[PDB]
Amino acid sequence: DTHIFIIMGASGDLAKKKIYPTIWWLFRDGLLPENTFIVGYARSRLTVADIRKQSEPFFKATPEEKLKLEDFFARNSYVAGQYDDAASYQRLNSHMNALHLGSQANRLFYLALPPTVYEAVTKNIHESCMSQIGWNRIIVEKPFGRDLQSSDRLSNHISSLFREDQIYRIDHYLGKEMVQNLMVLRFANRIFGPIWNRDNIACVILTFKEPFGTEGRGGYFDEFGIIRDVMQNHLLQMLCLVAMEKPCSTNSDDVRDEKVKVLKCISEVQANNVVLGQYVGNPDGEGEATKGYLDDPTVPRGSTTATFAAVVLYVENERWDGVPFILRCGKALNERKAEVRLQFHDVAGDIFHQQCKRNELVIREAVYTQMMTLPDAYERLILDVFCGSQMHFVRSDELREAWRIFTPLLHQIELEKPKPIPYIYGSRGPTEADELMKRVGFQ
Amino acid sequence: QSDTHIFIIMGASGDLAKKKIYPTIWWLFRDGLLPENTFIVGYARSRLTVADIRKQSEPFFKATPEEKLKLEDFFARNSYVAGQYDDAASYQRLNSHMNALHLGSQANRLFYLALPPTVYEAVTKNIHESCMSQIGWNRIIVEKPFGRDLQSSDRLSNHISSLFREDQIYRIDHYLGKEMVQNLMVLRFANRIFGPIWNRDNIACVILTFKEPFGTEGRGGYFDEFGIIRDVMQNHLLQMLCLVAMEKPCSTNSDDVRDEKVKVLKCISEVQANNVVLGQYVGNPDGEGEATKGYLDDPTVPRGSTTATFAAVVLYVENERWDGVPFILRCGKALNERKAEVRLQFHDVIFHQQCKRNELVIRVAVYTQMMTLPDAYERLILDVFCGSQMHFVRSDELREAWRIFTPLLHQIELEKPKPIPYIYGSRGPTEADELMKRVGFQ
Ligand SMILES: NC(=O)c1ccc[n+]([C@@H]2O[C@H](COP(=O)([O-])OP(=O)(O)OC[C@H]3O[C@@H](n4cnc5c(N)ncnc54)[C@H](OP(=O)(O)O)[C@@H]3O)[C@@H](O)[C@H]2O)c1
Ligand SMILES: NC(=O)c1ccc[n+]([C@@H]2O[C@H](COP(=O)([O-])OP(=O)(O)OC[C@H]3O[C@@H](n4cnc5c(N)ncnc54)[C@H](OP(=O)(O)O)[C@@H]3O)[C@@H](O)[C@H]2O)c1
Repeated sequence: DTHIFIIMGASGDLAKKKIYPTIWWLFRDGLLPENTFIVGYARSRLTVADIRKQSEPFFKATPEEKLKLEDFFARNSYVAGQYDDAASYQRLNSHMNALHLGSQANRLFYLALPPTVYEAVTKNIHESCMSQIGWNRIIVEKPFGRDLQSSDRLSNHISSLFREDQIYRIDHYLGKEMVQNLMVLRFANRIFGPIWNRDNIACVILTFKEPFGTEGRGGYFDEFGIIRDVMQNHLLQMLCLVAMEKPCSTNSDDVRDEKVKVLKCISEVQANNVVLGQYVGNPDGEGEATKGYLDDPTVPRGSTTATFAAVVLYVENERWDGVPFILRCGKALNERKAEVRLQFHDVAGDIFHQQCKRNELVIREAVYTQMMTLPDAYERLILDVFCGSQMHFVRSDELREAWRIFTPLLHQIELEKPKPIPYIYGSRGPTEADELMKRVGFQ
Repeated sequence: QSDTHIFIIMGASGDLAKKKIYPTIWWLFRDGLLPENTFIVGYARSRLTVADIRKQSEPFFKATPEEKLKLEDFFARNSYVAGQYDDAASYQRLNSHMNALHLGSQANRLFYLALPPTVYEAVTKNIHESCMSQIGWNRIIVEKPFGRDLQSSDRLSNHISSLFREDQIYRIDHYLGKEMVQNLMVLRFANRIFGPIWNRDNIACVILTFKEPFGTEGRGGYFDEFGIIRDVMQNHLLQMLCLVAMEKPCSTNSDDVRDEKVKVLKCISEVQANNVVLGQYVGNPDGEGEATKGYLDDPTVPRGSTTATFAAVVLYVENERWDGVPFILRCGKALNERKAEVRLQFHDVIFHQQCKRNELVIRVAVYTQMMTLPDAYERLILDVFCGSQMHFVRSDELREAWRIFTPLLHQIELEKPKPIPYIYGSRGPTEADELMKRVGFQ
């Protein structure tokens, strides 16, 4: 029953503005397990007072909650420590053992540090802090490398120290309906699976659009680009949920095993199935929509970093083969959308004596077929690791195959630095995206 | 082989010929959808002339002055022969009158049986024995009723199918509106697209609805002899089920798809009296129009009538693909709207929170939803010219159809139960929505 929630880097913005508040909300709605201590670790010489002061801004505290807020802060504590230094972890372990049932408690470690220090911490948590009786679960944060080779080093490290069932790689930086995406597509597989195949579907597009640009933090993004930001992780996860086979059960590792069989059968995307974009500002429109990506302090000058990407993948296997899977995601477009389109073959020529137009299944609140021509993301991902559900967290093999697919392309965008086709903030994207789609059988 | 066509309206004197058949061939001539060389010969006991038939029909033709040139050209090709229905002499005259037309000899002949099915036996016998072209094809259109039950249907069926081949027999049904072939075409399309889904592994409950917003519209006396189950369920709604529940056909031929339809029927068991709710519409005081007037306030409806004007019924397809999957048929006159829709509800179960049953809804693009030029008659007439039997009930399709509803129908005649009062423009009786919940229709 008893749980300890340890935030490493409890001083930083992620802990301050996101982690502390989102476990506040979770405890404030009786969603946390009854007996749950929150514990902060960092270098800074802080107390429970310092950490209410800096972090209650983002809590959205009211007059009626004044009693609960104090019951939450009764169960918090802090511990000074270098991330480099063993005795620091030794002090932390003993702190937790002293707490009520602290010797028997399950332990949930949130790594809210940069991945440069990840090696040191995994090795020290592993050496000194693991429960002898409870479960031990590490929440590791993006980025999980920037390429196959770098992701393979950081990962092979964590996975020599931690079983796969103690590793939770979290992704939440693409909005609060981001888990919802993964649940309806998984549901739409259970309903429509028998129809989702090459004998019924001529084309699939997975669209993920953000209407807003990189709004000042383009200094963190210019290191990564859109393929690493959205495509390699989220779109690919939603591709898998569409192309996978009804799983052997409803257990995390049976569906994860099925998302990987897809990924294994996707070969390395080459550059002439790729259309990259970059958002140049809008003269003709109000708000931050006047600011091109380039025109931002944090973005280096003449940086040829992709803001938009359209890609053609193929899932070379008996179920799908020659069925083009189109991935289309971008910043600073005309709307906020996550849609999958499954365009059928022209199957009604005889019935209606005329040439009838093409049919198509669309998912975005039951969704539809046409004819062309409270728990919110972060909240739900926290509970999932308290509940031991790894459904929505990427696996080791899953993550390697992900990078295997895009890594040759990405190294070519570093070496040869091509120029992203510019496109107006608010527009649908480069029009060479629409052409690529037509040439591969989109309507 | 040839380009010429004779259209023989047996009972051209009659009310169907006047208000529907002449108009609907007129409109087809008006739009050049008929063959270039089409003669139109009417036959009945009445001593009439083309001008007599012109005068009674032309009110229904809704003719404009632009069409007068086209319309003389039409009534030109019109002839009329008087004659009795079991008098061999008479039929001789008709054969001769056709033979005395340009290429009658080797023209295709199309016989519209616009008579009550009491003269069918003699009219069919005599057409076979006398009036059939010997180079051209010979096709018969038979009108409803296709008898009133299995035994009455089988007798007429057997007779006709001892004289004519199944490929000469066209059983036309066209009294349930204009988007009525449409209805059938789109449930076939969706079958093509959603077939692999449509089965007991994936689907909890199937429901096919046929609502009309109006009553018997003064012609209650005709309806009262038949009931809602003979008028809608045993014909058009049972075809909509066949089209949903049937196997990937072995080809895109009439006879192949109709084979697959019959396979579903063969496996449908006799509908049981305690899986049936019957309605009859009483008037709407607060309403206005015909909506003021109930079934029994039709002056042609005999007093004390219990004829069902609405019915819910529950069938099962007992085979592999379906089983413990109730098919619910719900139809009626004088209802809240005009609807022909199929609902397929899936099984209930990712969202760690009871998330409510989903269901696929084909209304006549349509959708999944989380719950809680030509018209029918023109098309069907063309279909017999152009030779397609796709949208016409095959003899054995029809035998099964009667087999399913015949025990219940006879139960209804014997026990004479009191159908439930439902207000004109109502949804139908509540006891219908109860039946559905007990078999799990959400
Ligand atoms: N889209 C994204 O993927 C995205 C967006 C937001 C955040 N993040 C993730 O957030 C994580 C943490 O960021 P944050 O917002 O919490 O702030 P941060 O300032 O990057 O790091 C948080 C804390 O870590 C410690 N720290 C920082 N740099 C360090 C270094 N070089 N060596 C040792 N300790 C160091 C500091 O705590 P003390 O000095 O007090 O010990 C600092 O307050 C990163 O891993 C990043 O990947 C990424
Ligand atoms: N909703 C429906 O299902 C529906 C509705 C309309 C029609 N129908 C069907 O359409 C067919 C014809 O309908 P209708 O309204 O045109 O019928 P009808 O007017 O009663 O019969 C048409 C012609 O048949 C002849 N006739 C009538 N009763 C006869 C009898 N007992 N014996 C011999 N000849 C007789 C008369 O011509 P002569 O005296 O000049 O020979 C009459 O002009 C029927 O089979 C009917 O069931 C179906």
